[PDB]
Amino acid sequence: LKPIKLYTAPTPNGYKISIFLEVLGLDYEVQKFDLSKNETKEDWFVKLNPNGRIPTINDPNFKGVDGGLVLSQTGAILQYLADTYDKEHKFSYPAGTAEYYKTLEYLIFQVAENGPIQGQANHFVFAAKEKVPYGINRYITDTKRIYGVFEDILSRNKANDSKYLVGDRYTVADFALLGWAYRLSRLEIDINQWPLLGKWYDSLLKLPAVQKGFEVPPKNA
Amino acid sequence: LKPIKLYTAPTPNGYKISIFLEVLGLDYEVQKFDLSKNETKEDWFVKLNPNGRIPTINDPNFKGVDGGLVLSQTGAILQYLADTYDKEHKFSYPAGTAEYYKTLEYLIFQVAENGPIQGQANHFVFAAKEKVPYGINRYITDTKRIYGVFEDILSRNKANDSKYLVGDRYTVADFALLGWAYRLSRLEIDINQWPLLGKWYDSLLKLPAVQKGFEVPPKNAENLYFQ
Ligand SMILES: N[C@@H](CCC(=O)N[C@@H](CS)C(=O)NCC(=O)O)C(=O)O
Ligand SMILES: N[C@@H](CCC(=O)N[C@@H](CS)C(=O)NCC(=O)O)C(=O)O
Ligand SMILES: N[C@@H](CCC(=O)N[C@@H](CS)C(=O)NCC(=O)O)C(=O)O
Ligand SMILES: N[C@@H](CCC(=O)N[C@@H](CS)C(=O)NCC(=O)O)C(=O)O
Repeated sequence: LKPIKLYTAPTPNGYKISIFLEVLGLDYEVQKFDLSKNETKEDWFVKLNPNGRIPTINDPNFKGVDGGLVLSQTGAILQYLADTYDKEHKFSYPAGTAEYYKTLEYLIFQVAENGPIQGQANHFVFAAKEKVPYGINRYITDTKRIYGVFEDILSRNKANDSKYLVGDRYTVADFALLGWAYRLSRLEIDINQWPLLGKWYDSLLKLPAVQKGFEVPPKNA
Repeated sequence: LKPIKLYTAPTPNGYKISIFLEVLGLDYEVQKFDLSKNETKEDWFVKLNPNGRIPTINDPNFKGVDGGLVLSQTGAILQYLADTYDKEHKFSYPAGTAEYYKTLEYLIFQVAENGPIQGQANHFVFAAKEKVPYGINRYITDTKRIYGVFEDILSRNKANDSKYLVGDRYTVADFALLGWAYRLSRLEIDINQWPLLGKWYDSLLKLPAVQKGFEVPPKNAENLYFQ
C-alpha cells in the first residue's frame, strides 16, 4: 500500500482527514497550505480541485485512474476511505444497512450544516474587517442549535449509552464532527454544556490516533 | 413497491428529492409543511428528524426497519435512492468506481457549499429583519464563486460536450444543483452568464420528470411570496 497524498492545512476540515487516516492506520504524506496567502487558489492546485480549497487527497493505490484517484470534499473523502480501507467494519457499517445510511445522514448533516455555520461564526468573530453583530449573533446562535441537535442524536443511542452517533462504533460522522468540535473553544463555547457530547469528545480525545491527527499538519511553519 | 412518504415544502431542497423521485419513476406521497408557521419544529417531526427541517423520507420498502426507513438530509436521501432504486445505473455509476466517487464529491460540494451559501444570501435579501449590506454582499459574491466552480467542472467534461457534471449521465449531483439553480432568478442572477451551466440548466428543464418535480408541492398564491 503506497502513501496517500494529503493536501491540507491545520483546520477542522483538514483534521477530519488526518485523524481518520491515523485511525485506519494508513500511511500518508502531506502537502501543507498557508490559507492566509490564498495558496489554495493557485492554478496548479485548482486543476486538482476546481473548488480551490483544502483538503484534497490523491490515492495512488486506486488502480483505475492514472496517477491515482484525486478526491476533494471531506464528506466524499471520508466515505471513500471508509468504503475502501475499513472493510472489517471497525468504523463503518455494511453497505445498504440502516446504520450505514444513518451514518450518511449525520455525516452529511455535519458537512452541510455544522461546518458551514460554525465557519460563518468564525468569520464574523475573527476574520471580518468590520464588526457585524447581526452576523455574529445569527451564526453563534445557529452553531449552538446544531450542537443541540447532535446532543439529541447521541441521546437517542440509548442501547450503546450515547457513546456513538450511530450504533456501537465511531463512524466517519463522529470523526467529521470531531474536527469542528475541537474549534468550539475559540468561539468561547464550552462543549461540556451538552453533557453527552462532553463525554463523547473526552473519549475521542483519549485515542492516540485522534491526538496524532490533530497534530497534522502542525500549527507551526 | 409501496409509496415512499415525502415530508417536504416547495423549496430548492424539497425539489431535489421530488425531482429525483420523478426521474426514478417511484410512487410516493407528499405531506407539505408551512415553514412560516414553524411546522418543521413540531415535536412529532423532530422525533423523526432531530434537525427539524425538511425534506425527510420514510421508505416502507426498507425491510430492515420496523415502520420503514426514516432518512433526512437531501445528500443522504439522494445517495439512498440512487443506491436502492437505480441499480441499472441510468443516473448513477457502479459503486467503487472513480465516477461513483466524483459524483459523491460534487454532490457533497452542492450540499456543503452551494445550498448553505445561497441560502445565506436568500436570508440576507428576503428574510432578515434589518438590511445588512455586509451579509448581502458576502453571500451573493460567494454564490457566484460557487457557480463559477460548477462552470469549471462542466468545462472539464469535454468528452461529453459538457452536458453532465460527471461522465455521460445525469447523477444525483446534477439533480442536487438543479434545485438551487432554480432559485437564482429570485436574486436576479442570470445563470446564462455561465454558458455551460445555461445549456445544462436548459436541458434539464426540458425533461418532463424535472418539470413535474418542480410542481411538487404545487406553486400557488399561498407559497409564491418571497419574504
Ligand atoms: N466543504 C469543504 C470545506 C473545505 C474548506 O472550507 N477549506 C478551507 C479550509 S478548512 C479552505 O481551503 N479555505 C481557503 C479558501 O476558501 O480560500 C469540505 O468539507 O472539505
Ligand atoms: N473563504 C473563506 C476563508 C475562511 C475559510 O475557508 N473557513 C473554513 C474553515 S477554515 C470554512 O468556513 N469551511 C466551511 C465548511 O466547512 O463548509 C471565507 O471567506 O470565510
Ligand atoms: N442540509 C439540509 C437543508 C435542509 C433545509 O434547509 N430545509 C429547509 C427548507 S429548504 C427547512 O426545513 N427550514 C425550516 C427551518 O429551518 O426552520 C438538506 O440538504 O436537506
Ligand atoms: N433556518 C433558516 C430558515 C430559512 C431556510 O431554511 N432556508 C433554506 C432553504 S429554503 C436553506 O438555506 N438551507 C441551507 C442548505 O440547503 O444547506 C434561517 O435561519 O434562515
